[PDB]
Amino acid sequence: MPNLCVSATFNPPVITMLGSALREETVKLLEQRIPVKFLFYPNPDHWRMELSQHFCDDLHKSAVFLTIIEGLEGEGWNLRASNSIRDSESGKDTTKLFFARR
Amino acid sequence: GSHMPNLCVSATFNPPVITMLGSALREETVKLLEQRIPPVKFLFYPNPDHWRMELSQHFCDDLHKSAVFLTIIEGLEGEGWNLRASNSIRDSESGKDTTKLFFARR
Amino acid sequence: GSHMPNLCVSATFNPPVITMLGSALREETVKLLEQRIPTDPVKFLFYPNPDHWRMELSQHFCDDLHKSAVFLTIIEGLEGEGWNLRASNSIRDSESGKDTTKLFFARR
Amino acid sequence: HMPNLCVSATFNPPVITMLGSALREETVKLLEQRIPTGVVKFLFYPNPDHWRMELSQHFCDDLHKSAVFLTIIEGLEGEGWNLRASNSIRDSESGKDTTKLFFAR
Ligand SMILES: [Cl-]
Ligand SMILES: [K+]
Ligand SMILES: [Mg+2]
Ligand SMILES: [Mg+2]
Repeated sequence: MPNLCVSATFNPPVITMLGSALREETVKLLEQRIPVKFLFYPNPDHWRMELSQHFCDDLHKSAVFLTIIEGLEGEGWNLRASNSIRDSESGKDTTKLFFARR
Repeated sequence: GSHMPNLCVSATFNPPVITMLGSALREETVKLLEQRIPPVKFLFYPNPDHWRMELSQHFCDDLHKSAVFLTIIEGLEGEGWNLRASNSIRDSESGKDTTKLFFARR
Repeated sequence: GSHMPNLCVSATFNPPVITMLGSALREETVKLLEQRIPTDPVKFLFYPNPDHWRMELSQHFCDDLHKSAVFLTIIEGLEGEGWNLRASNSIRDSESGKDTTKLFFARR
Repeated sequence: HMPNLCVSATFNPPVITMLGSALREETVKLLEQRIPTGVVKFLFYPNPDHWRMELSQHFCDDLHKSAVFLTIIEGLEGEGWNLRASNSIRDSESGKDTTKLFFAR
């Protein structure tokens, strides 16, 4: 029952990926397309990419989400849902994207 | 259907409070999720009929919230419940966030 | 083809106000939701420009659990009427203290 | 296999942006006519290539935001772009709310 969660918080950009069936080959493709590597950590198993020097405005956030969706679509992961919040105290926004296999 | 069968899972943090609503939700599916999420139980309340679990002691950071959502979605997928939509808000006054997950049969 | 129209249902709390937009929404569907949502009964009223139906639940406050129940009953009721849930989003307004959720539906 | 599309709407005042590598100008012009009608031009900018409309100097209330979303979704569906997901946030300091709609062929 393979699902994937991608979470993106801004700014600066921090992208997390969770899903037991996620391949390192897929992580590498997103590394290359999100225009600086994803580092793996266990418990829970996940990939993290932080771009500490970068600032993404609203349009660039839209662009990051498209590259993630498109990259994952080519690798057999289908977008099923998204949600987002903003934290007034930190000034950060966090978006989650949820994917499933076909 | 009576009301064609859908499910709503809502999760508020922190501390974690998980609620599960849906006419066709069986107690056996609630018991499977009880095991995956973590020895805390869902309690049943009526009107609206639903199951509530509170992890009074626990604190979930963003990564662990993502993990909770993923475990809920994967456990429900195996039970025949497909994720259709999600939404979320944060309350600045309380510092709590609430995410809702909507599921339908396959 | 064009294809079929879409539906947007929005709900703001509190107090609970439900609005429904969509050219192809039939009165029979509104009437079914009138009966399902509260569970003198409250009604949807029609207003033009933009054309929509509006219901307020009678001065209530709906806790987070009751908000989940309203959304489920809307989705379930519309699914039986041939409207399929495609997307949802929500925001909270810190200054009014109100939260708004949108549900978007397409024909099957 | 195909590029996806993101339409973002921020209020107020209402500003609509469209981002998608495969978006045709006829689609943009169709929305250009449908949006003010449901409630002036989309202008092209680079880096990344996108389309931007300042729909009005007048403020949209919640009902008119609903109506903008619906007219966008309906117009894009007729052009072969299917709604897959949405998300939204509100910024308390700026007082602006931003909604993103994601579409696929
Ligand atoms: Cl959302
Ligand atoms: K969806
Ligand atoms: Mg959503
Ligand atoms: Mg939100």
